[PDB]
Amino acid sequence: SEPEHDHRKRMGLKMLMMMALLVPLVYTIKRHKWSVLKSRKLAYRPPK
Amino acid sequence: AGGVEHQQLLDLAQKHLGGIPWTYAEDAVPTLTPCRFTGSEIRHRDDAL
Repeated sequence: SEPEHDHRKRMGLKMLMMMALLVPLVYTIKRHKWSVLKSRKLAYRPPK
Repeated sequence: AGGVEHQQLLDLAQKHLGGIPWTYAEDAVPTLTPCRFTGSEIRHRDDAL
């Protein structure tokens, strides 16, 4: 009923490792691109 | 520079600038550093300009 069972488990193992590798990296890239907005200050300076 | 003769300027300088202290008071020495360069930015506005 499920001939592809083994290969599916194999790819599944590969994908978890793969995603386990990719997520921290891409999220870190997002933190990197967004850090300038996350850290930016702003102030208000009326002339008087 | 210009019409100045050097030795006149020097002999004259000895009579006035010679009163300047040379040995450091309190032996003070300035402490310069190879200071950092940030990559930041500032963005002031006033749109009416």
